[PDB]
Amino acid sequence: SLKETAWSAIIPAFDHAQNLIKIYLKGNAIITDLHSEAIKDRHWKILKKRLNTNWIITELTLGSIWDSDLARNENIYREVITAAQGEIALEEFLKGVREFWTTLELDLVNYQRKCKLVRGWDDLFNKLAEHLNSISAMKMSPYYKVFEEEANHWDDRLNKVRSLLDVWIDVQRRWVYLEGIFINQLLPAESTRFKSINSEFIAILKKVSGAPLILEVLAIERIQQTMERLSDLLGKVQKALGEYLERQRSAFARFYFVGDE
Amino acid sequence: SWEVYLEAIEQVDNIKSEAHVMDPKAITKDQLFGSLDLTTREWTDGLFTATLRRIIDNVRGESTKRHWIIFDGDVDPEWVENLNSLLDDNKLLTLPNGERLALPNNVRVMFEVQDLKYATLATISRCGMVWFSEEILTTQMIFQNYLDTLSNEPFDPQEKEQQKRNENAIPAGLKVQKECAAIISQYFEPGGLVHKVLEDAGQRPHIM
Amino acid sequence: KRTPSGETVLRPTQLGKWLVVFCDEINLPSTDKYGTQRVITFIRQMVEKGGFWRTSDHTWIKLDKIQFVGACNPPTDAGRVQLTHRFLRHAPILLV
Repeated sequence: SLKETAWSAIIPAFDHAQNLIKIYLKGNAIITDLHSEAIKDRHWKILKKRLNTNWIITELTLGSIWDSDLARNENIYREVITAAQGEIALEEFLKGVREFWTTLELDLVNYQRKCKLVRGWDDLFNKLAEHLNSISAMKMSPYYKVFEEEANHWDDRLNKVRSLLDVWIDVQRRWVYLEGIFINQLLPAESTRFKSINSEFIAILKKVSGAPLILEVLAIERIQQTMERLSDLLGKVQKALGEYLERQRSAFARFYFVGDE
Repeated sequence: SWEVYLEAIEQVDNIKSEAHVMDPKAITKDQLFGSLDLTTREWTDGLFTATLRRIIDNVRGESTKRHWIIFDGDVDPEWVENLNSLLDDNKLLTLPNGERLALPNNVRVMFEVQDLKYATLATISRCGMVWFSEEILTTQMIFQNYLDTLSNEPFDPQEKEQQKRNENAIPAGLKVQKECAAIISQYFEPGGLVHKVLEDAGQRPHIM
Repeated sequence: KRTPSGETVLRPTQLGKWLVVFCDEINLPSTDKYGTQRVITFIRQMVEKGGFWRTSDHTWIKLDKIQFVGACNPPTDAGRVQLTHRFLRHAPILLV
């Protein structure tokens, strides 16, 4: 009857049967291993071929498995049991990267009724560095093959996010400083070059406030270019203001006795 | 002391005294003076900076009374160097947000401390100082204050409540307190038992 | 719980019960560079002054039915800090 029990079903001359049972008992280790969340379709497929068997997974009883010599073939079962257990350690890793990033919304904070900025920087980087590394290190695993297509997607996706954030924290910093200043009548030339930045920055920033999903903003029309474009500009502006203070100062030495703010 | 001087000077010039006491280190330095948000650059006040400002902005008649902002606790240069230019001669707290709040004439900043082991000449110099030696308060003045509270103050919060409404319109508890005040009163008097007992205890060793 | 007076008090969520905060190695809390065990000046504050300051909105909180009990090893043992005198003043001691 036991032989007759299918898979979702089972749960972990005289001397002939005596020993036969003796073996099944020994083997049993396998049946439990061969029943864990680790064993997927692929594994059963693998088991059908490495043992040259002509059976369909869909319907499988202990008899199916006990048919092949559990004792004589534990070896090939074991290889697989191990492979499967190995693969889920990775699969489970991907579950973490998957779950964390797929839903993650940028931590925004209000900025005096103008917009809202991105907070949580270093928190993002540590994760980007943890996952990134492990994604790399998980590429020298006897199991990497399987998942190696996703690994390559996250590796790209996540680097793009690391690059996106870097040029960002800069734009924001540079902006939060220069913003409070823009005197406009004093340095028109830059005041105007800043108005424009402050414009597409606020603009951009609203869209972020729309769908704050980091992976979603990452998909904004060439934002990596745009943010890099804005950072560059704010840089040429920041330098601009420095030289003006260097003149204001060299025009009234006593100004050297006061700070830039 | 300041409690007695505070409630008494309010009854001489007929002006409301008001003590704002805090433990300068029961909270962190940033919670005490305030800080700056590291993204929006917004300045948020500390408990001290807030209470000062509350006064400066006479929104609730602060101007009609004398204030005493008290730090009841340990002193170190770290939590004080943010108070120096307000205690020197410029009466000006200058926060990082650069707002710099002014010290009204109607305000006084005190400290109640046990020791100065970590204060510097620089942190003491710009401060008036009164020293209260344990010897002030006699063991006797303590016994006496005790015997008077026991015979005038009921243990029961319900009785003081039932004694106050009555005044504004001796429970059995207090009557028993008063009677005992009387039975033990003698062991407290000079050269007495409690006294003789205490003196001995103190000359013995204790775990703490 | 904001009281009628207009004052807010901290109290046990449990109806009709005093929370007892038993602190097992009370003398272990490390001091800062200036000999101050903050948890201890904090606890003195609650016991002596009646409460503490909420540093989020700057409101004085008056405990209702909350008390503390402490236990520890004598200060002679390694790691034990001699409790400030301002504290021990409110702390009756029983040696066991």
